[PDB]
Amino acid sequence: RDEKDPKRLFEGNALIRRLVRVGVLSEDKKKLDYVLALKVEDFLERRLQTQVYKLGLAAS
Amino acid sequence: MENDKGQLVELYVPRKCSATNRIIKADDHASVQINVAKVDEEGRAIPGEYVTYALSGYVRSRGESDDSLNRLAQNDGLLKNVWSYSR
Amino acid sequence: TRSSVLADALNAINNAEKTGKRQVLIRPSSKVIIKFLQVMQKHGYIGEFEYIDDHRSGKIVVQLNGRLNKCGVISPRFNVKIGDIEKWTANLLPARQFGYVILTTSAGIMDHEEARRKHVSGKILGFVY
Amino acid sequence: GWVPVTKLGRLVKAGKITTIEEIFLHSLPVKEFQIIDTLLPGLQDEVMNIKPVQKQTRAGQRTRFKAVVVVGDSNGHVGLGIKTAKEVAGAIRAGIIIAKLSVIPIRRGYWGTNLGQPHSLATKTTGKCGSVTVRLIPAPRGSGIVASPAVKKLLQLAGVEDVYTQSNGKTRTLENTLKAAFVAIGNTYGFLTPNLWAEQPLPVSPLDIYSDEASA
Amino acid sequence: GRVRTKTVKRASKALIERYYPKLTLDFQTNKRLCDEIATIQSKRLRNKIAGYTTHLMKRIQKGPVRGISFKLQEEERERKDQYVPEVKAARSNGVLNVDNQTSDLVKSLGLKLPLSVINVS
Amino acid sequence: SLPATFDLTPEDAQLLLAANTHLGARNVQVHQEPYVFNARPDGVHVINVGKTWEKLVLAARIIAAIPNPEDVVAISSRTFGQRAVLKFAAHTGATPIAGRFTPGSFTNYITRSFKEPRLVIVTDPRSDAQAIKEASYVNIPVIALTDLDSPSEFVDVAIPCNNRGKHSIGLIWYLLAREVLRLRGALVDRTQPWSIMPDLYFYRDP
RNA sequence: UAGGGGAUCGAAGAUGAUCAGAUACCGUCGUAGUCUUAACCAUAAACUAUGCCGACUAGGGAUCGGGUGGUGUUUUUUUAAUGACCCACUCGGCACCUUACGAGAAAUCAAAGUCUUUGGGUUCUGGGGGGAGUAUGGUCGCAAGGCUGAAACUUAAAGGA
Repeated sequence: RDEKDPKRLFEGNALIRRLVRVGVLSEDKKKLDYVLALKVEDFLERRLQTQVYKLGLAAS
Repeated sequence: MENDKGQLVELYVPRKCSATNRIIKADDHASVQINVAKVDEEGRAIPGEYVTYALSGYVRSRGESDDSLNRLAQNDGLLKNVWSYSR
Repeated sequence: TRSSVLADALNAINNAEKTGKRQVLIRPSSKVIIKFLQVMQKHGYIGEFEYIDDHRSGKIVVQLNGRLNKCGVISPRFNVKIGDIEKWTANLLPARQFGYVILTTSAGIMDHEEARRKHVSGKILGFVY
Repeated sequence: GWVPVTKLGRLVKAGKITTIEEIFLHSLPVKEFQIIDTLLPGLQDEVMNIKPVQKQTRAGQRTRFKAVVVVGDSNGHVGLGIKTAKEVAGAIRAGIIIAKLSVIPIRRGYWGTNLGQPHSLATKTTGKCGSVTVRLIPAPRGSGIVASPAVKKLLQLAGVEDVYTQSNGKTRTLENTLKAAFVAIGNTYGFLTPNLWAEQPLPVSPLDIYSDEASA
Repeated sequence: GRVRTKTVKRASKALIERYYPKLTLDFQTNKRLCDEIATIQSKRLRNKIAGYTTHLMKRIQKGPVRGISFKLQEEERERKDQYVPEVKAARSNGVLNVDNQTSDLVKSLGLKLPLSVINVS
Repeated sequence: SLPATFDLTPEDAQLLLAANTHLGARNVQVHQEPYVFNARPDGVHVINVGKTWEKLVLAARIIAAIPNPEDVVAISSRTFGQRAVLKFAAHTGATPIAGRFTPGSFTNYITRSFKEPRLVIVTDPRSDAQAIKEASYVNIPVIALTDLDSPSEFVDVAIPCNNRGKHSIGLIWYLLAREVLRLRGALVDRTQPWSIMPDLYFYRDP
C-alpha cells in the first residue's frame, strides 16, 4: 500500500498464515516480501502424491 | 547502494568528472585522470605525492577542458591568474 | 505566445543542463516557479539561486550541481485523487524508492511522499531526477 | 603458450591486478583478450544466429556465414560481438573473442523493499539501433524474464532473473535488436541516483603504480 | 625494363643497414662478399641484389639519401647538430626591440628591461 | 605582479622608428583585438600603443606552465620567418618548425617529427594556421603573435606587431624570450646594454 | 468567362528534315497561352515522399537576426561618439559535420533516439497483388473536373533494402 496500513497487514498476517498452514514457505522467511521467492517446485513437495513417497511406505 | 544490514552490494562505485559530477561509464578510452605537480620548498618535483582531479570522455570534445582546468590548480591552491569567474 | 510560463523556463534548465553548464539565466520569473525551486532544493537538486527584479514579470539565475538527470513539466494540469498517484509513479519515475513526482493542492506546491504525511491531493506540474 | 603485449597485458599474467572492478574504475582499454580469460573464468559462451549474408564475382555469388556471440556468467558481466568470416569452425571463434574485448558491467539491484540479495535492475533503461527501441523495467521478485526467446537468453547470462521489457522496431532483426538492448544495461551505470552522490575520491592509475614490471 | 623488385630491394635495404663497413662500389667485390653474409636462392638473383646495393654507396657518399640509417650517418647527425655561438645578447641597436605598445601588463608583472620601441598606418 | 625598470627606459622612441610596429594596415581592422591611438585623414590604424606589454612579453609566467624551455618554440612558414622563430629554437629551448610546421608533427599517433605540449605559441595566425586547431582539440594551450588580423577564438591571449614586409615578424619573438628568461634562467637582475643585432637577428640570403 | 495586352516563346495546326515506317526526336514559322484587371476551378513528386505540441539525451565549428561584456579593432579629428570590425557570451533561427551509448530490414537517423524494461498530450491514415480511384449513387463546378467511393471476378506473389 504505505506499509502499516490496515489492509496490507490485516491480509499479510491472515494471507501469509494460510501458507505456513500448507509447509509451503517456512517459519524463520515470512516478512511478506520474500512470499514472491516461491517457484513452482516448492509446492510440489507438499502434494500428498509425492508427501507419501517421503513416511516411505512406497517403493518409488 | 546497500542491503538491509550494511552490506555494500555492488560491482563498484563509478569514478564522475571533476568541473562536471557526470559519470565515467567503463569503456571511454576518451578518458584522462591527472598526476600534475606540487613544489617542495625549493626547482624540485615532489615524488610519490601529487594532484588529483579526472576528465570525462564528454568534453575533450568541445574545447572545454583547457578552460575547465585553468577553473581548477588556480581554483585549488597552486596557480595565480590566467583565470575569471567574471568574464 | 508564451503560451505557458512554467514550461518554456524548465525546458532550458533540461537543455543548459545536459551540456554541462554549471548555469542557469531564465526570463519570466511568478509565484509558481520561486515556489517550484524551493521544493527541488530541499531535496540535495540545485543551489542558492540570486530572483532579480526589474519592476517586471522579471528574471532567475540558478547556480548549479551536475547531478540533474531530468525535470519535464507534465501538461494540461490534470485532476488527481489521493489513491491515483500510484499509477503515475510507475509511468514516470525510473524507480520507486525514488526522485519525486510533483504536485499542487492547498497547503502546497509539494511532493508526493510529503503528501502522505498530509493526506491531500489536487491537480501535478513537474517531476524530478 | 600465452605471451603478452602492451603495458596492460604483461601486468595481468604476472597478477598485480586481480578483479575486472580495478579495470572499470580507472576505465581502461583492451586491443588483447586473455586479459579477461586470466581474471574471469566463470565465463560461458552462446551462439545466437548463424546467417549467410552477401557481397555478390564476375560469374558467381560470394558468401560468408555474421555469427553473433554473447558471453558472460551470472554476476553483472555481459560480453558481445559480431565477426562475419569465411566458413564458420575464423568465424564463430574470433566471434567469441570479438565478444570477450567487449565485456561490460552491469547494476543488478533493488525493485523496492530493499531486502537481501539483488534480483532486478536499479532503474529504468532504454537503448537505441537504427530501428529497435528497448524499454528495459525493474519488476518485483521472480516475476520473470518478460521478452523474446533472444533478449531472454542475453539477460540470463547477465543473472539480473526478473525484469519487464518492451519493443517498437523491426525484431525480425536478429542483431540490431540485442545491438540495442545491450546499450542500456550497459548504462545502468550512466545514471545518478542519490545513493552515489557521496563523492568518492579517485584512486591512482595502474599505468604508473606498477610502472617497472609494466617494459623490459 | 631496366625495373627492380622487392624480393630484391627490401634483401639490399636490409643488408645495407649492418654492413656499411670488410663495405663497396670493383660491384664485383660485393658479389663475392654478398654470399659469405646472405643465404641466397640463386646465380642470377644474387647478381641483381648487388647491382642494386651499388646504386647505394654510388649515391650515399653523393649525399643523404631515403628512410635508411646505419649508425654511421645517424652520430653525422650529436656532430652536424650544432649551431650559433654567443646565443642572443641588443651593444648595437643596446636596447632590445618592444611594438611601442609593448607598457601595461608587465608594468603589472617585473625586474629590468634593457627594451626597444614607436611614438604615433 | 607590479615590481621595476619590467616597466620604457632611455631607449624603448628611437629604435623601432627605423625597424615600424605602432603601424596597423590598409583598409583592414579585424571585431576577432585591443591589440588598432586614434586611427589619420590621409591614407590608413597612428595598431592601442601601450598594451602589447599587456597580454609579446600571460605571455611570460604562464610558462614561468619551462622546467625545460626544446618542447618553448617558434611557429612559422615564411621568408623574411626562417631567420627568427629555426632561431628562437637555438639561443634557448626548442625542434625548429619553419619552412615544415610538420602537420600533426598536433592531431593522432602516426607521423614523423613528434606533438604533446601545454603552451606552444605562433608571425601570422595570410603561414601558421595550426596552433589554433592542432588546440581547439583536447588540451594544448596556444599563444597569435594579434595584428589588425587574427581570428581570436581559441588562441586565448593577444600578441600584436606589424607584418607587411621588412623586419618585425624576424625580430619580435626576441621579446617574448629575453623577457621570459628574466624569470628563472641565466643572463644577469637600469641597464648594462645586451652584447645583438636588431639591425644576427633580417635575412640570411634574400 | 468576358474586356485589355498581344514583344518573346510556343501544345495545337503547317511544314523541311532524318527514317524500313516517323503521325516524334532535329530546323523555321506559327494561333491559342504565356502578361493583367475581374471573376471560377483546388489539383501536384503541395517532397524533408518524415503530423504538430512538448520534455530529456553527445561532442563540435560555421552563419542570419537580436542582446550582454571586454582601459576590445580600425575609423582620427583632439579624446571620443557611434559605425564597420575582432573576440567573449548568450537566446531564436536556417542548415552541416562527427560519433554511436541508442534505433532500424537495411540504406541511414540528433532524431526515424528515450519501444517487448512495451503507455507524456491528441488529429488524420493502411492492412496481400490487381479489378480501380473505375461503376455506381450523393454532391461542389459553366465546363474541364474534383471530394466521396463499391462489388463480382480473378491471383501466389507484387514489393523494400
